Amino acid sequence: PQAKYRHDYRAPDYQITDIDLTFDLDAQKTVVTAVSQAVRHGASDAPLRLNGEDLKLVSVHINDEPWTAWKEEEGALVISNLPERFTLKIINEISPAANTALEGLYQSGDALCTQCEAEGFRHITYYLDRPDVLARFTTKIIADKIKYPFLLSNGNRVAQGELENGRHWVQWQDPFPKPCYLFALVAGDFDVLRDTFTTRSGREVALELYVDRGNLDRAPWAMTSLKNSMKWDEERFGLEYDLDIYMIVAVDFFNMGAMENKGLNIFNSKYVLARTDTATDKDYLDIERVIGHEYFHNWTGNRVTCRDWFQLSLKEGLTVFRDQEFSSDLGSRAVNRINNVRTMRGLQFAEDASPMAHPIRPDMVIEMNNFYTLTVYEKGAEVIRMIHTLLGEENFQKGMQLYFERHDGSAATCDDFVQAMEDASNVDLSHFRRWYSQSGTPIVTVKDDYNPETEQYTLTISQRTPATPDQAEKQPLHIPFAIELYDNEGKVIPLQKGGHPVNSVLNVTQAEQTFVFDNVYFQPVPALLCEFSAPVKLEYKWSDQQLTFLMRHARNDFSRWDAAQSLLATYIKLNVARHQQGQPLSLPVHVADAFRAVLLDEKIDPALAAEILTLPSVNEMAELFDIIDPIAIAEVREALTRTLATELADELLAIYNANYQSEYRVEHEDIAKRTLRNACLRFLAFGETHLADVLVSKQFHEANNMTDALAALSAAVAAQLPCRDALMQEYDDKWHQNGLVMDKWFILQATSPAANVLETVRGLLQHRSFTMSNPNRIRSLIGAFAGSNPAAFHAEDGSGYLFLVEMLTDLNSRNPQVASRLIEPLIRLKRYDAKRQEKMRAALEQLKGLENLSGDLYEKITKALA
Ligand SMILES: N[C@H](CC(=O)O)Cc1ccccc1
Ligand code: NA
Ligand code: NA
Ligand code: NA
Ligand code: NA
Ligand code: NA
Ligand code: NA
Ligand SMILES: [Zn+2]
Repeated sequence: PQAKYRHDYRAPDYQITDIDLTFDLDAQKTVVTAVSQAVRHGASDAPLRLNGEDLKLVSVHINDEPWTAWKEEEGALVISNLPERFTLKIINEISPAANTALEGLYQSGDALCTQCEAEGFRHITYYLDRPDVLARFTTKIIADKIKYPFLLSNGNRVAQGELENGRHWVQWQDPFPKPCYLFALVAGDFDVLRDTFTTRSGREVALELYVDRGNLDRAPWAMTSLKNSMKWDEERFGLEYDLDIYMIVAVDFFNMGAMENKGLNIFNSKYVLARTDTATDKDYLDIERVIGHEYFHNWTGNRVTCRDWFQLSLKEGLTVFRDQEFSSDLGSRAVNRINNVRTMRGLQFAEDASPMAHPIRPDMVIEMNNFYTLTVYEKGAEVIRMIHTLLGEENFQKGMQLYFERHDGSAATCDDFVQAMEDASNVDLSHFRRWYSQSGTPIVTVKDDYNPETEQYTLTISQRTPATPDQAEKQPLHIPFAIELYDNEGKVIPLQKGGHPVNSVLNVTQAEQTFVFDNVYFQPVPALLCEFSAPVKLEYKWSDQQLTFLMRHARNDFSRWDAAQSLLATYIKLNVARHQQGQPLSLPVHVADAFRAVLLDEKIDPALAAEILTLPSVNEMAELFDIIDPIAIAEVREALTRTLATELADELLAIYNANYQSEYRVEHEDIAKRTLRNACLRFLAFGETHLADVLVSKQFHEANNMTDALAALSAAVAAQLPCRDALMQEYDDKWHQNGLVMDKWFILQATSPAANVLETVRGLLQHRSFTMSNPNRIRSLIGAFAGSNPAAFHAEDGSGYLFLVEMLTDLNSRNPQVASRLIEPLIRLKRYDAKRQEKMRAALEQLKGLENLSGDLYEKITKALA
């Protein structure tokens, strides 16, 4: 399998302007007829090269003439000797029931549905499967009326009929030209939740949510979120929906979260279905985010699409930024920002230090489905947020307006977007563009000096990005570096120099530079990299007292959390080193005191308190170390939880009780209180055993919502409490028929600290609720073990690696996309000690030798073994 390169992009020799599709649908054999209107742009002697994968070609006609001047090659149908304008007709067969990979046209339970992004449409017919070819689609679907009473595609229904032998048909038309990755088809039997939204200018939109029969009770929150998303995009971005119907279909078998097909989004049911007894606060908020996300793509991805797949972040970074702004505006902006920062520092930084490191606009790709990444999405969004920081809201919106004005109805590039922002705002983004081309995490080092004689404070800021495996050459970036200076009373010191105010977003553009501020009347405590203003590691030699001072006084809640993170990082690193020497946890009294104060502060927002009281995950902890010791990190996390539970026991119980709520509401103030209460509960579970067991068992039994039940169950597992086995059985007995709810329980099994966790996980491959055919089940059991239980995964005997090899051996052939997601923990081997590296390398070498190794795994394995 061959790498493709961004610098090799060239405009297509042929365009397709209009395609008429007919599907004679059947699970075993579907017949596709595709009539395309084509136009030659290249030389008269260039052939038309159509992509196709696993298609049985039936016939090829050019203007209704059976064509002889063609050949099939690996992945292609190459058609020679064509006129300048012509009608291409292809008939071909495919087999939905054989499609275990879930790319193209496949079966999800009894429904048929599609996934075409990135290069899945070529699994349906021979086409110009590239996103710079936009065509007007009409889609006629013919099927068994009893099995498939609903036949859906993009746009509006234009024709319908009934046939003999119990078949019927529906034809759809979408007036907006689209790349084929935005094509969708759905056939099946559903319950349909129907609603309407009226746009600001008066366009009436029919909203239709299709769910499996029996699930209408779980649909209203997703419908509500859709209306919320539509309203927000109008208020914040000035964007309205552009069609007459908005269809969402919830399917149980899906490789990612959801997909923005124009007017017909297809969602993993995990990001649709919610009831208060089945879904947690986090599930509700994730539904909200993902509903929003797909909706936001209607403009940022559909009305303006991607020229080529190396431009993926053009739509993904921007749409993730939008979904974060949506969540943040409707909910707690501080909690959103906190959680997105946790993702960046703990999951994305790790990728940027891995063999799979890439810039947000990649230069080289073997399998494009490997580049739907934390980098492209989350780091992408941080890049867009840097633009927002540099420009301000008003100029940023002017940029958005110019981007759409120039590019509406076309496929564009990352560079076009940056250019729109620069031209609308008059801010120079030439240097800033380097964020698109350079991989790896920059390290920003800050040193300070206060001069009492001149009342001047000097910051000396330096930047470096370490080389990555993809790029030996690194240069300085344009780093927006936001600061605030605090006096001894906690008040903000105005930033100024030579009698003029200085913007608090410093432009850090050199390897090293100095910034000098005047009229600094007291030695400052700085808040540095405010609201994580660039996606960088900060190196500043904080005292513990500066950090606890910021925890009390900083004016943005984010900085209060972030200071607590920096305080904890010191003592996490201490205690991991101690663990490796056989010594127990050591923590200064004044550190415990700082967290006590958070618990007892009656003015602090409980949302903020809850996050300060949520310890960094084992993933975020790992990023503090050059060499990861996953057992020490897991044990230190536990010991720190135990020590805090003991030291703060009375305060924890008092806050736990004070935040009791009898009514359950999916409302932000209530969510915050409950997050704080359950954060207290987690510590209390690790206190004295009898009280822990009683508190946790009683919460599990008395809970009137899954947030509270699951928090108790999760605490019983984590603390290995006496009640654990009974509670886990109770949950299985009640919920085994419900896969989404059982996912939570598989995660708890997979992430258990028990010594026999791997044995239990293997045994669960036979559980009544588990199946290797379902990506959600795979991810919740196997993925969670490998990715979220690094202590067990990285068991010194190598057993975790062997288990993953066995699962990947099946998944490589069944569902390579899922396989490639699951291999990620093994490609991190160079972060581990020599003995672990050796075992992980041997595991990778076994996988490299697989017969029929997928391109998906090949890419990652060869980068890892290099
Ligand atoms: N654009 C889709 C998701 C999203 O970012 O909206 C990407 C996707 C790729 C592969 C399978 C499913 C979905
Ligand atoms: Na013709
Ligand atoms: Na076109
Ligand atoms: Na009708
Ligand atoms: Na808000
Ligand atoms: Na593929
Ligand atoms: Na099973
Ligand atoms: Zn997206």
